[PDB]
Amino acid sequence: MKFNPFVTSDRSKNRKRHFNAPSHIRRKIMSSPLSKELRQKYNVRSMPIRKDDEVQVVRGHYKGQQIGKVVQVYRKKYVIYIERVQREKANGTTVHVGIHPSKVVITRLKLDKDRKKILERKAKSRQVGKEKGK
Amino acid sequence: APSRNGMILKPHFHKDWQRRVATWFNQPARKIRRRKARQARARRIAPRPAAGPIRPIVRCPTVRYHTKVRAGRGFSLEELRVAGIHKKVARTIGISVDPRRRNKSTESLQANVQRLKEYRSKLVLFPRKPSAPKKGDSSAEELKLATQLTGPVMPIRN
Amino acid sequence: VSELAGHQTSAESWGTGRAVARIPRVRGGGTHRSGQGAFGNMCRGGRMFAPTKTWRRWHRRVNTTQKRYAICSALAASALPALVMSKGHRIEEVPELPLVVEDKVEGYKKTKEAVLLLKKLKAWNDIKKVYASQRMRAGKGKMRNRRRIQRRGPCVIYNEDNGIVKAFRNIPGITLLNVTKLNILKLAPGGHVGRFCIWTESAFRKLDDLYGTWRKAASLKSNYNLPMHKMLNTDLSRILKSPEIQRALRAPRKKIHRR
RNA sequence: CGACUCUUAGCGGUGGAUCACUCGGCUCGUGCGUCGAUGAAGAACGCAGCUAGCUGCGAGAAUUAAUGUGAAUUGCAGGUUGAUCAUCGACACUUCGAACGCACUUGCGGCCCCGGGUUCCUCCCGGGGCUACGCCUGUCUGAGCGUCGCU
RNA sequence: CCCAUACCCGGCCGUCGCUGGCAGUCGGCAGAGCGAGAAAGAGAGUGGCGCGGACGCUACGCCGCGACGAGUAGGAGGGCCGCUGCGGUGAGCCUUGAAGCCUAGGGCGCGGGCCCGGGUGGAGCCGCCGCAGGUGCAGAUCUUGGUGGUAGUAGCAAAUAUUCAAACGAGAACUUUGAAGGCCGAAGUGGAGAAGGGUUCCAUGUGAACAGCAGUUGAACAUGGGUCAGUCGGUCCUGAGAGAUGGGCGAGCGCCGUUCCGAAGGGACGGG
RNA sequence: AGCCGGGCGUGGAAUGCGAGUGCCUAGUGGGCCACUUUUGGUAAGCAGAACUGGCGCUGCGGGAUGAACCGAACGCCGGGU
RNA sequence: CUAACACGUGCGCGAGUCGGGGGCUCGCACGAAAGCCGCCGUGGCGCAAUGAAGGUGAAGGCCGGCGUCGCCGGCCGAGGUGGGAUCCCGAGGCCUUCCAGUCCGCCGAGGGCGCACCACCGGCCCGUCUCGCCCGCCGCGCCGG
RNA sequence: CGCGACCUCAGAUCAGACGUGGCGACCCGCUGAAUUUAAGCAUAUUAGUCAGCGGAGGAAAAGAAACUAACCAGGAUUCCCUCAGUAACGGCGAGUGAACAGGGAAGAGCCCAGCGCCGAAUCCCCGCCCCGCGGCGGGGCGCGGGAAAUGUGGCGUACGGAAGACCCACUCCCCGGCGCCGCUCGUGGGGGGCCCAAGUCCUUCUGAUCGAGGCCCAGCCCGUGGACGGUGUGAGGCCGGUAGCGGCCCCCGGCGCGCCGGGCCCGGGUCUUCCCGGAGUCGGGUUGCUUGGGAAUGCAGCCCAAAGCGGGUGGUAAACUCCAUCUAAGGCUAAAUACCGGCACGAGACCGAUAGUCAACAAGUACCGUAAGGGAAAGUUGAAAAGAACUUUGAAGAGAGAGUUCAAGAGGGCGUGAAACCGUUAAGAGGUAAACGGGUGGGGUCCGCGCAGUCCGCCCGGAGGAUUCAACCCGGCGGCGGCCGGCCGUGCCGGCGGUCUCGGCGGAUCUUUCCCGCUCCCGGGGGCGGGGG
Ligand SMILES: [Mg+2]
Ligand SMILES: [Mg+2]
Ligand SMILES: [Mg+2]
Ligand SMILES: [Mg+2]
Ligand SMILES: [Mg+2]
Ligand SMILES: [Mg+2]
Ligand SMILES: [Mg+2]
Ligand SMILES: [Mg+2]
Ligand SMILES: [Mg+2]
Ligand SMILES: [Mg+2]
Ligand SMILES: [Mg+2]
Ligand SMILES: [Mg+2]
Ligand SMILES: [Mg+2]
Ligand SMILES: [Mg+2]
Ligand SMILES: [Mg+2]
Ligand SMILES: [Mg+2]
Ligand SMILES: [Mg+2]
Ligand SMILES: [Mg+2]
Ligand SMILES: [Mg+2]
Ligand SMILES: [Mg+2]
Ligand SMILES: [Mg+2]
Ligand SMILES: [Mg+2]
Ligand SMILES: [Mg+2]
Ligand SMILES: [Mg+2]
Ligand SMILES: [Mg+2]
Ligand SMILES: [Mg+2]
Ligand SMILES: [Mg+2]
Ligand SMILES: [Mg+2]
Ligand SMILES: [Mg+2]
Ligand SMILES: [Mg+2]
Ligand SMILES: [Mg+2]
Ligand SMILES: [Mg+2]
Ligand SMILES: [Mg+2]
Ligand SMILES: [Mg+2]
Ligand SMILES: [Mg+2]
Ligand SMILES: [Mg+2]
Ligand SMILES: [Mg+2]
Ligand SMILES: [Mg+2]
Ligand SMILES: [Mg+2]
Ligand SMILES: [Mg+2]
Ligand SMILES: [Mg+2]
Ligand SMILES: [Mg+2]
Ligand SMILES: [Mg+2]
Ligand SMILES: [Mg+2]
Ligand SMILES: [Mg+2]
Ligand SMILES: [Mg+2]
Ligand SMILES: [Mg+2]
Ligand SMILES: [Mg+2]
Ligand SMILES: [Mg+2]
Ligand SMILES: [Mg+2]
Ligand SMILES: [Mg+2]
Ligand SMILES: [Mg+2]
Ligand SMILES: [Mg+2]
Ligand SMILES: [Mg+2]
Ligand SMILES: [Mg+2]
Ligand SMILES: [Mg+2]
Ligand SMILES: [Mg+2]
Repeated sequence: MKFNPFVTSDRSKNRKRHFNAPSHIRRKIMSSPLSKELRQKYNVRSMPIRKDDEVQVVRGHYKGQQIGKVVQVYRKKYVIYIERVQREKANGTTVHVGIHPSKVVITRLKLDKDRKKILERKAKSRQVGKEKGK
Repeated sequence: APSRNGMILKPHFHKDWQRRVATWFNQPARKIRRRKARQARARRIAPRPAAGPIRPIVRCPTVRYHTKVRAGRGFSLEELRVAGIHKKVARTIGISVDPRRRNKSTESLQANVQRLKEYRSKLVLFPRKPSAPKKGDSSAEELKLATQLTGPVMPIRN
Repeated sequence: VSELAGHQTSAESWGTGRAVARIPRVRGGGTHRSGQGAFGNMCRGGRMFAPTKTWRRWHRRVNTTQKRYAICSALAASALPALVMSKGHRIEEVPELPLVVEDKVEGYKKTKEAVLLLKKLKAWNDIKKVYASQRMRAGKGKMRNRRRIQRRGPCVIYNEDNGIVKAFRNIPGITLLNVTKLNILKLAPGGHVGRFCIWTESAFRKLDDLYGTWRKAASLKSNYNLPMHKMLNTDLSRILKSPEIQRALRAPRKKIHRR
């Protein structure tokens, strides 16, 4: 149960903050879990999604064992687009269907210097937390 | 209009009383704030008494209460002089002092003199310089057992 | 409500004539809200009847003796299996409902230890019942931070906090109370008496010092003693079925005499 | 039989009730408790590739710098030595407005210093800096058959 | 001979009274009563096989006898009548379908109301013990919103007047062109300005809405364009007047006053 | 006159019926009609009183109709009168 | 809805009762709750009334000591009459083969003790009026009782 | 006449500063009504309130007695409880209405003028040099300027003070710069940034799962984390978060330590001598307002107008007389207290789009009025636009097919979709407007999932079939009762009773055996406070 008096548990306040968070909070919010192999390798559970990571779709009409590369991340709509998930409209042109990152798992990451810095920081903090828990 | 039988009443609600209404919904918050300030000051003055300076014995000034004994505003100059305490040093060593009070009798004066002498015997005075003590000072060994005391110092009893 | 809600406008009644209902109306202007009826409880917009005021008597005071009486009654009723079961608590496996454990549990630090202790004491069925009872509240209370409701679970009375509160904090339905600071609001949830409670040895020892015996006053309170019994032998079945009262009775007429 | 009228039901209109939702209110409490001639509050006019309103901003005009963050913004186009967001300490901040050269039409000036005409010899054009009231301390220049002193 | 809600007999509901009765369900450990005209003991004592027997009793319950039942203003009681939220409780209900709404379906209750079936609907809801209230509408020339009959009715009648042919166009009494007949009749239904309006001006396009018929048309809508000054005005002067300073008054924002209780010229030929 | 003590029950007319007592209290304070008595008035469905009963507050059978007249007052029903 | 008052009802304590203001409780999900204070009952209401005020301020009944007792002791103790729910007693009376003879329980003339409450008669306290005598002393008086 | 001082008064685009205006919830100073009540109304009341004017701060104002009291006396201001709806005022009607004492929150005291003493010992500004300078300061040098004797600074202020003499003590405090170490209340001050546990496991519903069942014996995994929000219904374990005296980084502060420079020479007691106070002010008269203040509480105008053992107050006017208590007419001062404005937050037995702010939305917006000013209506497709390609009729609006979707029975003001009112279909009926109560009858839509009619014991008879009854043995369990022990008592009695004390708590019971400290008395006698018995 929350005991900090300076953080709110009000439903309307939380929803307002969620729906008007700025883009650099949207990046934090739209994070998705790593695969089992990546989790065991990096000792990290979740990672904010980037432009060209690939994904397994876990829930929804498009769940399956297809590795799909993300094409772009629409933070305004809280959505990512995957190069394989898509549907054709009336005229026949094909448009991407939005998938929320929370229903998404990374197969392997795009290892940029900032990405590996973030991974090492997360792993170090988790390991020191576990060592304190010892 | 009067009913069958009852009391004649004079309610004082003929003004705009609803504009000047003092609700007490901040009473617990006020108590919490006063407490916090109290403990903050108690921590601020580290070994000194939390209540404050000692005060004197006084008699309530009325036929209704002249049998009772209060805590006064401060010791008067006659009592300080006959107890051998300087009026300026008493305030800085913890004795409340006021110059308004007289002394018509002798029993009260002697009682307050006894109180001041007991206070001198009881207080522990820290060095003016922590390295080198002075003549009018307390030795080092009893400094280790100096602690704050709660409530008024030497409380008044009837 | 706001002290000036409904009175923000300036309106006068058109008065007799004009074939209108003789109520204040918003004056002038080329707007829908013009000549519409401003004040009064019957108008759209406008003031409520008898606006609620912040100086309502929200709080009540109860006598200290009455509070202590209620606490004593709740404590006494918590020791009867019939009342505790009728409160809904599942205690059919509990070895002894005045449940007392040693002071070692007072130093528990991890939730797993608390869960294991509950399983050993066979009170885990009540926690399972609470888990099952966890549901969604009905009505407008959902949009007012009262989204989720659940059943009350057992109470745990301790004497010193040595991680006991942290250990049992996360288990749903468990209510922790210090033995020196019991409150009726948690001892008798609902106003109904007979909540299931689990005591520690130190708290059980301190109980009779807190509330005193029949011949010894309470040491921790200034001057308090247990409330006197109005009737001692409350076994009505005996009081009827005893020879000395049955002797002084007339024969029971039990033949019906219909019209 | 047919038309018309009435009643009940099905369906379809008309209308927008009820119910369920709520980035809004109301009330209580907490900490802080800070505007302005170094130009406030307020108003006006402008600023986006496609922009009317709302919002943001001020000719550096939906923002510059700096720091944090770390790959977007998005309705369509276009193009990691750091995109976008946030913070905000550097810089900038049009006209009115206590509003300050005089007046309120944006009209009319004065003084000083620069750049064009000149090749300062003056006009003319452009640019920059001053030019409100009251009041305090000091400075300078004064006034008085005011009180005196030497001639 | 006929008939009232009157009277008599009977059934049922309720109220009141009897401050009526029942803890005696006393069982192989027992013995089944306290209705019977007569205040009170089925009184206790000492001497001359088959193992068996319905319901009950939420005592705030159940049962039995009598009498009675109008009602405005008003008073009181009971509501397992109803609405919203809170503390408890239902190992409650619910995407295998909640709330809400509709119904020629099946029922309950004297009633407030409620329970099922069917349909629609798509995410929450209710029972019981308590607590709290912004808690129940037929009216108030009630407030807001919506919709009727009237009614395809009143009406589309002030200032003489229109007709022929062609073109465009889905579409022509109303547009455009040509022809004819008319009116305004120079104190105009003409040609230009002031005030006011503020893009209504011009070209192209459209025909949803508007132009109380219609429109191929418009001061409508949509895209674009358009106002060029030494000499035309403003800009300057002062008029009736307005209004600072000095001064006076004023608790005060300020007000009076315009030469009046003011050291009110910052200019100049010339000479040094 | 007040006190004490003592003795007398055929409960001293008929009929009927439980009674006494205390708080708190709403609405009302415009009335009207009828037999009889009665004042003013030519008189009135006028104005004003006394007693009782009604209407108002009340439905039902009858007077064709009807606030007041005659009968009778009321829970939902069956039979009889 | 708030405040005041009155009365009726339910609960706690009871000649007392009440923490409402404050403080102590590691402040803080609930909790702004709850618990505690007792040498924090100041204080309020109640326990005493009356008078304008100075002020005063709530029983007494029997025997021995000087009835024509001055006046000390022995005591006894907060009235009396009527009506009074209940309780006590109890003449008599409640059964069966008879007879002697009990136990226990119920009935019941009359007679007791009489709750609350009502009525009445007394008594006591404060103000006021009339009459009259006596007593006390640190200050013997426009004194006090 | 001229020259030079001083006084008084001018002028400046002179050098350098300061004020204006706004907000205004809370605060201070003025001005200041009438609705209303009195069942009329004028005094009263509303009310020193609304409106009007001025001036601030983070709080303001008040404030260290010209006080309260009359007691065995208290002792600045402010705030709460109580005093108390009381004393009192009032056409003594309606109504109005404090204070002292007492308990608390907080608590802090001081400074001038004067009287005097010190060679004006004082202050401001310009120039140069040195330090750091984003709150313009410190040191030095200037025959630099000015202010000021019509009075600056040190000592000093009612609690007395000063000077001299004699005894006693007799020095580290503050400031301007620089560096260092550690600490910072509940948690180590504050602020910012970045991170830290556990299922998308196996089946099964769905359009979509966060649903349902399971996950052994570690009753899936975490839990100091089961608040909340998002995600295609309903999620402790998907994600953000949440808990944690959890981690890392950056910045600012406060407290201590050290160094340099600068100022500072300071106190207490006794004796002797001196000195000591605020004027058109108090006070009196009158007038007007105000107050509970009543032969005048407070304020103000006018007139009169002081004294120094004086003056003020002592709640009934006056004279006489003693007592009590302060020292007016000069000044500063935090805390407790107030806060419908502002910034940033937390919460709720509140409202849920005719409600709640007027305003959930391009709301003080559209719009109205010359202006002061007045002032709305308006939320919801869907999980995702997947927002209906294409064919066909029409000039087009608008349709029929086709298609998306779980659903178009969600088609761009689209969730649900009521009533009034209307169209159509079906059924029925119709000359006393319609509608209504009672009683039947007739016809209908649906229902009984009706259509050979209930079941239940105990027997009798017949056809069957079982691992079969009673009685015994073994073991376990339970109920009831009478011997052995044990526990409790809202019961009693006793003991030489009790860890050292030979238990605790309390007592308006005592203590020349008690003890200690304090005061009085010439090591001694008595009283008081505490401890002991
Ligand atoms: Mg945290
Ligand atoms: Mg009345
Ligand atoms: Mg409203
Ligand atoms: Mg609902
Ligand atoms: Mg129809
Ligand atoms: Mg623009
Ligand atoms: Mg930048
Ligand atoms: Mg950057
Ligand atoms: Mg002009
Ligand atoms: Mg009958
Ligand atoms: Mg009735
Ligand atoms: Mg219907
Ligand atoms: Mg939905
Ligand atoms: Mg409500
Ligand atoms: Mg209605
Ligand atoms: Mg016509
Ligand atoms: Mg013309
Ligand atoms: Mg023209
Ligand atoms: Mg045109
Ligand atoms: Mg038309
Ligand atoms: Mg030209
Ligand atoms: Mg003027
Ligand atoms: Mg008459
Ligand atoms: Mg009647
Ligand atoms: Mg009748
Ligand atoms: Mg007739
Ligand atoms: Mg009949
Ligand atoms: Mg009354
Ligand atoms: Mg009136
Ligand atoms: Mg009047
Ligand atoms: Mg008046
Ligand atoms: Mg007044
Ligand atoms: Mg005002
Ligand atoms: Mg100002
Ligand atoms: Mg400020
Ligand atoms: Mg101040
Ligand atoms: Mg003083
Ligand atoms: Mg005081
Ligand atoms: Mg009182
Ligand atoms: Mg009078
Ligand atoms: Mg007043
Ligand atoms: Mg006081
Ligand atoms: Mg204190
Ligand atoms: Mg001097
Ligand atoms: Mg599951
Ligand atoms: Mg996580
Ligand atoms: Mg007055
Ligand atoms: Mg006097
Ligand atoms: Mg003075
Ligand atoms: Mg003063
Ligand atoms: Mg001051
Ligand atoms: Mg809270
Ligand atoms: Mg709605
Ligand atoms: Mg809608
Ligand atoms: Mg649907
Ligand atoms: Mg719809
Ligand atoms: Mg038909």
